[PDB]
Formats: sequence, structure tokens, C-alpha cells
Amino acid sequence: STVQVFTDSEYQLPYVLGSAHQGCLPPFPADVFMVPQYGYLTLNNGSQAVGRSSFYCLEYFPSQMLRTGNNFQFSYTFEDVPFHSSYAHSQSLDRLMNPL
Amino acid sequence: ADGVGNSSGNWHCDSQWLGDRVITTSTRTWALPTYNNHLYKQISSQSGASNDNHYFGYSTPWGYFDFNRFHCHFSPRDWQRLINNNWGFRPKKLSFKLFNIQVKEVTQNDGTTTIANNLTSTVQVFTDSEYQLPYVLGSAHQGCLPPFPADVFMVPQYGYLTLNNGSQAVGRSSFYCLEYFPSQMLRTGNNFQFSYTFEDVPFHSSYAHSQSLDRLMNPLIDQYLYYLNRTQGTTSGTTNQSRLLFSQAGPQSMSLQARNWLPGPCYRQQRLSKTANDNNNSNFPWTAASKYHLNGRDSLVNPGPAMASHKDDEEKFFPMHGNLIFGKEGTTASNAELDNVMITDEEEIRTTNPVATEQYGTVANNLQSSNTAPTTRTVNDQGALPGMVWQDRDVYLQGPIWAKIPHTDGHFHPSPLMGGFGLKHPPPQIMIKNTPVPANPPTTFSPAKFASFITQYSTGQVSVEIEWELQKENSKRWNPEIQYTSNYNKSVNVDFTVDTNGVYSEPRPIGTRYLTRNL
Amino acid sequence: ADGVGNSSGNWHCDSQWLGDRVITTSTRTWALPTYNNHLYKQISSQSGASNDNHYFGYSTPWGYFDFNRFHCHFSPRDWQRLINNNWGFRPKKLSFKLFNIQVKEVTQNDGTTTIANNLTSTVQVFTDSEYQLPYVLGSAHQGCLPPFPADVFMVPQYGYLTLNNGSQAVGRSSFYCLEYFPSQMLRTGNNFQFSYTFEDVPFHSSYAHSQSLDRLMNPLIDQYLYYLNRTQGTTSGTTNQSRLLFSQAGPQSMSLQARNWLPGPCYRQQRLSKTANDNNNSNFPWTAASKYHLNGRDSLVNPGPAMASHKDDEEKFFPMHGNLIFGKEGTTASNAELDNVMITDEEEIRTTNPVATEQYGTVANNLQSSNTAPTTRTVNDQGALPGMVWQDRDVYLQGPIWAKIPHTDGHFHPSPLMGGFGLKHPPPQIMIKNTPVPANPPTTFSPAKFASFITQYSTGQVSVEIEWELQKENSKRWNPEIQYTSNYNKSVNVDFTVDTNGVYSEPRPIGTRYLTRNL
Amino acid sequence: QKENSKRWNPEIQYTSNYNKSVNVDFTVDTNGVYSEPRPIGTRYLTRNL
Amino acid sequence: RVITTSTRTWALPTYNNHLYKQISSQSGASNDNHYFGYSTPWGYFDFNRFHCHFSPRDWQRLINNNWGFRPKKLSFKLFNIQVKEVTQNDGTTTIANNLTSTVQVFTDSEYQLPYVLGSAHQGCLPPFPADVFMVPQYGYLTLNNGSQAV
Amino acid sequence: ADGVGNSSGNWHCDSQWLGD
Repeated sequence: STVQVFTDSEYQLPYVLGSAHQGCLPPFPADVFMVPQYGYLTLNNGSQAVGRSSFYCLEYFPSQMLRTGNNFQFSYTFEDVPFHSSYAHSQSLDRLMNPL
Repeated sequence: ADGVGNSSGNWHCDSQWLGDRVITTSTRTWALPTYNNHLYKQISSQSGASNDNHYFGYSTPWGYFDFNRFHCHFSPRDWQRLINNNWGFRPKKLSFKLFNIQVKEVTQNDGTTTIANNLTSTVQVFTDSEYQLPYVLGSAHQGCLPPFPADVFMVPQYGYLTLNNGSQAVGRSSFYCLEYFPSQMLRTGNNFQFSYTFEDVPFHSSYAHSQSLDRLMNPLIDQYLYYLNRTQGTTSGTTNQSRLLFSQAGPQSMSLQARNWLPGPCYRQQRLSKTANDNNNSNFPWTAASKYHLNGRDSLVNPGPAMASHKDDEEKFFPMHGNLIFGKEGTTASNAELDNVMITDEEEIRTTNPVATEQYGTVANNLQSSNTAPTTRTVNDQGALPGMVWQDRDVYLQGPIWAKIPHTDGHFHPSPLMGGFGLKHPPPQIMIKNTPVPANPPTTFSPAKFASFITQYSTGQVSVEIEWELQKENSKRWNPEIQYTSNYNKSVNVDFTVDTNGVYSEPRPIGTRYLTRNL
Repeated sequence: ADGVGNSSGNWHCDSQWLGDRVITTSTRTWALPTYNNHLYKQISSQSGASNDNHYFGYSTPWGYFDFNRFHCHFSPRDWQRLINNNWGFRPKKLSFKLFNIQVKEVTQNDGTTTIANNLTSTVQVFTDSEYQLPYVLGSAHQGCLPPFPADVFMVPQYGYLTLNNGSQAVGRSSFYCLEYFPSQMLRTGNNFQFSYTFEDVPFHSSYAHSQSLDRLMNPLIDQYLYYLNRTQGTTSGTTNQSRLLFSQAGPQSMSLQARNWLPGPCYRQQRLSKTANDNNNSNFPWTAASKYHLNGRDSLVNPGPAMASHKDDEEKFFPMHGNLIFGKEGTTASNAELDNVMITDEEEIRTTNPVATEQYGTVANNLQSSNTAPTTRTVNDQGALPGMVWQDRDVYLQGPIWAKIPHTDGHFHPSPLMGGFGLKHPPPQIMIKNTPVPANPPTTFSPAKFASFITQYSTGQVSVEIEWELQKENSKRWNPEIQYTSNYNKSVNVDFTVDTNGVYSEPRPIGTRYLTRNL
Repeated sequence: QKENSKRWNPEIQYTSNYNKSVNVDFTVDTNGVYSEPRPIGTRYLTRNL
Repeated sequence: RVITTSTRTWALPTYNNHLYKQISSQSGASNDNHYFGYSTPWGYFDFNRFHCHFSPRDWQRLINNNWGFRPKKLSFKLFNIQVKEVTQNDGTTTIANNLTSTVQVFTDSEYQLPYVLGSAHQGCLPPFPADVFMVPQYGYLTLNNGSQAV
Repeated sequence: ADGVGNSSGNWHCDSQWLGD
């Protein structure tokens, strides 16, 4: 039996990460975890849909099929992003002058 | 050529749009049982069946792979994109791959069933590239790569027919054993590849006509050729006596001009209103249907010649057995209702092809004179005359792609009457089969036929890829054009998607002819 | 590219006869007004017109140049020379030139009118080489380069039709703006050139047949194939009982032989005697005429298939709407007399093509037996059968030269039914127009459409040149042949010349088929 | 900028109504006056946020 | 990329009798509808509308297959220029050629004159190529303290 | 690309602190 795996490098499927959902690599390395299920939303007019709504079939993507013995690799480079400010301020906006 | 833990091939699918061609590839999962218990079986029609529904042939233990439908290759978005920007297209190249093959044994000891792996079992596969076995594709049969990539499908069984004199056979009949062909045997780890090139074929006309045969002239300038317009006398006192008079046809008398061409050939069919109560109250089909008979047995022309469905402002009448009818999702195959089917319309060819319900015209059939007045006759069946120009039947996202032109001495227009491209050497039929694995033999030798095999089936992945050439449109029309769109109105579910139960459906037929051209 | 006092191009005319080809060139003077006041106008048929005489389209401010007639290129002496020595011909190359262009302004202040030069005004001209605008040539319209070189002619106005549902239009209809094309603007001093090459086309058969289909055998030797010639008994006492008897067909029973080919397809038409009193006393045309209808509206087959006008020794009957009818000089275009027109005869094809007034033959239509005698039916409409051989319609000095084969999926015999050579890419349409010159604008800006132009027209010289290939005759006939000649008898005026009032006339039609060949 | 969308079902697009009409859209009338019947916007294809 | 080109015919009268005229709002107008500026004898060319460049078929083709677009390059040409003199002696009018008369044209490439385009004004190259159009007159506004100037 | 009795990849975990 095979297993299918693929990465959406062109950002065509809806991005459901970054919504504070459950199911990332447990904090303790010894814990065995469960792969969450995928799903997405689209435009809706009430409980129904509209013609502008989209349907995505994930079998319609080039994917790699791998058996026991094969493995999958992936590499990625982040783009330029500002440093996160891991510090507090020793001064204040309203008190930024000479006290003398 | 690998082991049991290495996968052969991958899942590709998707499609690529290049400058002048499009490469459409699709992968599916298939299952395959054993057919006829590894036996070739003779099949005759029946004892006491209808004369027309008679047949003799054989059924084999072999499956075959079918992908002769546009929806088994394209997708609704891809189809809409193709038809909304192109004046034509045709196939160029073909690639086929079978991989990730598993043979699974089945055991039954009680109400329950157990399935296990069988790594040493092979599978036979071969392609009839020399076109020696009968070609059963192109007959609008079931079982091609389901339109939705996620669907797992079943390999249909193979069978063929031969000459028959009633329910029996004749010495001229042929028997083909498919084990009598060089075939490739492959286990879990091996895979099968195949490549093919289509031959030259005319582009399919994916456009309508902005002009008409009968209106192809200048609406401002008279003709310089005279035509007889009156037989009586125009002057006073001669209105009751014969006198030939000739006029010139202009924009007003636009129906009496001279012309170069004639509309396509006709083969009249009966008409039906989409409203049940407006039709005759009888079971007229097969008793009032345009049918042709050969070798003493009848047959029905379902598609028939490419002819317009209805006139202008009709939108309610369709010919009986004159256009393709598709089924909606979850529809019974026997005696379905009118609202549960999908009747295709071929009105786009009203400009060139004659309407199917009406006639070709009238022809004089006597020698008029002083004593006898002229008499004409309506003609409903028309052959081919010089100067005839016509258009072919449109193809649809769910319709057939190609067919095999019969190897005969004569052809008139080898374009299939059901659909698209006719090919002398079409894509060959790939046949696949499970080799029989004997059960424990008797300890003492017996010459009897071995008829105790191990029950098992097979599954795998099949990839197809077709490269298609495209013809771009360069029209000088000023105003916008008509194109395919999705309705923006609110709906419970969107078109060409899955419902809450995960069943894929196709709501309407889609035809290619949307852009326009001048005659 | 010159000034106002330098002439562009010269007056060439004349023709050159080379070994295997003839170059025919002709120059004329043309005038051009402004059409529709520089406006595109929608044109619908009418409110309450006949259903068949319905049409929707547009009329533009553009003119176009027509030279699609033999008399607009050849001359009577050249035509007679061509047809009296050649077995065929076809076009090879084309050259077109516009020069000596003047734009003249017109002023009206009273009953008198004044015309002045306008050196700064341009003229637009362009050729539709990509065949995107509707092709209105080849519809036997008026306005090609008059047969006499000294005549000054007028550029016809351009207009086109589109799909119509009654008098209205449909969304599939197209609108073409001719200002939306790259066009060349030229003043007094500039000139326009154009060259074109015809595609491969069959030679036109400028000959008759010295043999016949039904008489193509040896008049001295019997056939070795037997044919049923008697069903009763020849011997005494058996003349009243059935007995099949077979004979061999020889020179005597020459109508019962075996043959290889059949006459061309037929489409019967009514017959008319040239004597008025011999015809029926009714207004039968359009009610007893062979007509074809499409999209629910009728239309008349004026030329129809190429079929012989009459039998031998008839010389008095012609089919209704079965041959081209030309007009004599100074003849009314509405209800002209029989003696004021010129009916062409196509008897030369009696050998191969069936006569138009009569039928194709008879076919058995029942199963004869002892109880029921055999019955046959006459067939007046015949399609295409294997082994059919026919001949095309002749062309005339005043007839059309070519036509545009419609861009469709199917064709049977693309030879136009009205005339000569059918071309997928015919000579493109050259369109010419006068640019609008505004009158004095208002001092205060106004966004309203500018509808106050200066009235003016244009004039110039147009040269055309076609190189034609010729097929020479090499016949083994001993006795002389039939050829075209001028009658030597005394006459007030000679044929194909000008009268005392300087009006050029054509007395009779001239056909190409004068030499002979064996089938 | 070309579109490369993974949407399965078809999309909404601009079209001309096929129904019969006295005059077609974006053309001249019998008096030779050009008219524009409706506004046309560019946004017809779709994308994910 | 797509290259869209269009040609039109234009007419041009004389504005303000070759005079620069000061224009104030009015005496007694609304406070909000106040303005001070000048009107010149100069025309200007406007093509700042899509229908003055594209066509319905081209527009539909562009919007049905693309996720975006933007302008890249521009070319502009004026030619076939005729200056015509007008004479009035009665109810009738006569128009004649004037070959020696010139026409002035210039482009404000340094952006020094006020920019009046982009205000949804009338007078760009009519949507139909066959239409002949009229060059609008130029004028501009400046600071005003009521109906007066500063 | 291996058989059924050969492991792909190993268990790495841990972290490395470099200069920057």
C-alpha cells in the first residue's frame, strides 16, 4: 500500500494554518500525535452557496506516492521579515527628555 | 523493475496550458476482478428473441481500459477555458502508464471474508497496436476514467461479436483468443508504459456562424442576373393570359436571388414537443422512427446526420433520436423521466445544416403545359449534390472523443456521426488480466481440465496524458461575444462539485461551439 | 510619394499572349461619393414583409472594388481567341493598382453647383487579406470594371448581413467596424499597390464531348456478359408461361449492355416553352419551382446543379430557374420581356449530365411474385452514387469568375454552381473611403457628436492585371471543328461595338465550350 | 497577469445574452448612434484570501 | 502583454478669440460653489478612459482570462493636419483651404501647468473609431478668498 | 528508495547554538 503526499508551494489551496487550530508536533518529543483532517470554506449567502464559490479537488494536484522504504524531503527559505522585538523599553514616550 | 517496498510511478494529474497546445494528464485508481472464471464463453442472443436483437459472439476473461470521453480527460474549468478562447483543437500525442499494481487474494470461510496480499502473482497486459482484435471502443459504452479524480473505478470486461445467421453462427465467423498474443507479465514493482501519436485529422469546428447560407450577399446592391418572376401579364387586359416576365432580385426580393451553394444533406426525423400532452397518444417510437435495415434486420439512427434540432423561436421541439441524451447523476437506466435526462441541442448549425424535423425542399415532378398545371413534391431524404456545404456535429465535455473508421473500400465523410475525430489508426486498446493461480492439484495425475483456481483480484493506478493542439481565434467582431459562465445566483450547491454525500454530478451539457465566424 | 503636379502610374490596358499563359490587364476610371454621411446604419428587413424576404445587417460608409467578371477583364476578340484554341484555363497571378487620385469638394449656394480641388484631403484604402469581414463578392452583384475601357464607373457601397430571428437580431450576431482595421491613407500623389497569387485549382473544361456515356463501346463486337431478355417462353406453347431467358447484347440491342458509370446527380426543375401561349395559364413560379428551405424559410435554386437545358431537337424548352439569364443593353430591371433578355444554354453537357426537365430514371419499389406484378417508381431527385461522372457548368464572357468556398466542416464538390473557380482564399476585397472633413466647429466646446462635414467626392484610376494559365488542345479529329464567328451578313451596326449614341452593348452570350474531347 | 487557479468547477464570466433582440449590444442603431448598454467591470475571476 | 492602438479624427476651433480670460465664480453664488481661475485659447487631448482605448470584445477577452494588468508604454502621433478658413457674407458660409497657416502643439513633460485630467471630464477619443470628435478647451483654477483672488 | 527491511532517515531532534 502506498501513501500520497504533496506540498502546495504555489499557494493555490486555501491556507488554513495560522488560525490557532489544534494538532502540531506535541511539545514533548516522546508523544505520538495524530494528523488533523483538512477542510476549507468559501463564499456563502446564508447557509447556501453562490456561483462565485470555488471547489478544490486535492487529487487534482501532482503528488508523490511512497511505500515502506521511500521517504519525502522538502526545503524552504523564508523571505525578509523584521526582527521580533524581544525586549521592553526602559523609557517612556511621555518621559523622553532632560529632567534638568 | 523494483522490490515490494518501492513505488512505481507517481500521481501527476493537473494540466498545462502552453502557447499553441495544452497537455492534459489525469491519474486514477482501478480495480479488476476475474471474469468468466478464466474462461472464454460463447454468447448467442436467445431462443425466441426479436429478429433485430440477434447477435452471436464471445466473452473473454480479459478487461480493457477506456478513456474515450472528454470528461475522462478535461475538467469543467479547463473545458470552459478551452472553448471560450479557441476556434478549434485536435489531439496530437498520447502517453499511458500502469503502476502501483497489487494482487490481493480473497478467502471465504463464513459470512466474513478475509483479504491478504499475494506478492508472487502476476498480471498480464498488452496493447493491440496492429488492430487485429475487434474494436469495441467508440460505441458509447460505460467505464472510462471517472470525471472526478478521487473516484476509484472498475475495469470493464471485454467481448466481441461476429457474423450470425439468426441466433446461430456461420463458417465465416472468427474466434480470437487473447492469450494468443505477446503480452507483458508484471508483478508488484513492475510497471507498463505506452506512447502513441495521432495521425493528421481536421480541426474540430468549435464555433458558430455569424452569417447564413441564404443571406450571404450585399443588402444594398441588386443582382445583374434576371429571374422569371411572373407568368401572367402585368399590364391591363393581360392579367389572365400567360406572358413570361423577368426581374432582378434586390434587397427586397432577397429570396429569389442566385446562389452558389446548397445546405447539407438531410434525413428527416420525427418531431417531439418537450411537453408530454402536446404529443400524439400512441407508442409510435420504432414504428414512426427513421430507421435503416441491412441483412434483413432493422436498426435505429440515433445520432443521424448532423442536422439542426429546431427552428428559431421553437426551443420546445426536438427530433426523435436526433441528438445525444445524457443521464443525470443517480438516474435509472430504464424508463427515466424527461426531467431526469439531458438533451443536447444542435441549433448552432441552423445556418448551414437543414432542420431535422422539416424537409429539404420541393422538386418539380411533371411536365407542365396548357392543359396540365405544374405539380411539385416535397423531398425529405436528400443525398449529396455538387455545391453542398454542411457542418459537423458538436462534441461535449461528456461525449465521445474519437472512433475507428471501418476498413472498407469506400467512405464519404469519415467524421463519426456521434462525435469527434475519426481515425484509421486510433489509440489501441490496452487489455489487462489476472493470471489464474491453481489450487492444490490432485496427488494422482488426471488429464481433466483444471477448474479449481484461487480467488483473487487486482488493483492499481493508471495515468493518461494527451497533448492537444489548439487553434486561436482572431475575429474582427466589435461587440462582445457569447461565452460559457456559471450563474451568480445563490444556490444550495455549486455546479460540478460534490454534495454533502460526496457524489460528483454534472448538471448540464457543455458544447464547444461558442465563438463565431463568417461563412 | 510625389507632389501635386506629378502623375502616379500610367494607363496600361492591352493583353499579351505568351506560349503557355496570357496576361490580361485593364485600366478604368472610377468615382466615389460619401456613403451614409460617414455613418454605420443598422438595416432590418421591414415590418410586415414576407418571411422568406427577411434580413438583418449593417451598411457602412465604405466602398469596395469589384472585378469578378470575365468581361471586366477580357475582350470579345481575346475571348474568342482563347476559347477557339484551348481546352482549359485558370488564373495564376493578380496585380492591382490605384493611382491618379483626386479629392474634389462641392459647394451649393443656389440652383448651380461649384466643384473645386482639395489637395490636402486623404483617402483610406485597405485589403482584407485575412478574410475577416464578410465576403460579398461572388453574389452576382453590379458594379465591376465596365466592359468598355472608355467607360467611367462608380464604386459600389459595402454592406453585410448577419443572423436574424425574423426582422430582429440575436446575440450571436456580429458587428464589424471597418475603421477598426489598419488602413493606408493617401493624398494626390500617393498610390496603392497589391499583389496576389491564386491557389491550385482545377482547369476549367472549355470543351464538349464527342462521345456519350450510353454510347462508349465498340459498335461491331458483342458483349460476353449475359442479360435476362425474356421472362415468357420463346418456343411454341410456352409463350404464356414464365421462363427466364438470357441473351448477349450487341450493336442491335445496344441499350441493354453492361456499363461502368452513371450520369451525374439530378434535381428536377420545371420546363418552360419559349412560346408564351404554349405554357400553362397561371402564375406558377415560386409555387411550382424546385426550392430548398432552411431555418424555416424558403429559397430558390436559380442555377441549380449543372444539368442539360433540353434534349436533342428541342431548342424551345428551358428549365425554370435552371440557367443564367443576362440583360440586354438598356433593359428594365423589373418585368422585362422575353426578347429583351439573354438565356444561356447548357446543352453541351447532354452527354454526361442528365436533362433538367426530365428524370434520372425509374427504380423498382416492390417484391414481384406470381400474385403481384412488379411495380417501379420514377425518381426525380438523385444524390451521389459510386461510379457517377458529371460535368460542371460553363462560364461566359459576362459571367462570374470565382467564388469563396464557405469555411465549413464538409464539402462535396466545391465548384460554384453559378460559374467558375471556387477558392478557399479568393482575391481579397479592397475597400476605399473618403475621410470625413469637419466643417467649422462651434467656438464653445460641446461633447455632442460632430455631424457637420464638408461635402466632397473622389475620383481616380484603377489598374488590374491577371496572369492566366492555358491548356492547349491536341486532338486527332480529322474533320474541322465548330468555333465562334461573327456573321458576315450586312448589318446596321457590328456586334460588340458602340452605336451612334456611344453606348456599348453585348448582343449574345459566349460560352467557352467549343472544342471537343472523347470521354 | 495570467491566472493559474486550481478551482475545479467552472467560473463566472462576461457574456452576451443569446435571446432575440431588436439590436445587438455595443453596436450602432438604424440612425448610426453608438451606445453602451451596461457597465462592465474587470473583477470576474476569483482568488483565495 | 497587449498593444492597443486607436486612431481618431479631431476638429479644433479658436477659443476666447485668442485671449486669456479671468473667470470668477459669480456675485451672490453659494459659498461652496466659489472659484477663481483663468481660461486660455488652448485645447488639449484627452484619452484617459478605457473605452477610448479598448473595445467591447477586447475588454471581455482581457477580463475573462487575466488576474491583473497595468500600463507599460505609450506612443502618441498627430498628423494629416489641415487649417481651413471660414468666410461669412450672408446666411451662407464658405470654407477654403489655408496652406500657409500653422498650428502650435506642445507637451507639458515637466508637469508645470495644472493637471486637469483625471477629473472625469468630457472629451476623450470617442468609443467608436468612426466618430469625429472635438478638442476641449483648457482652463485652470487657483487659490481664491471668496469670489476674489489672493 | 529501499526495501522493507531498511530504515529511511533517523531520529535527530536536539538543537545547535552557533555564533549568530
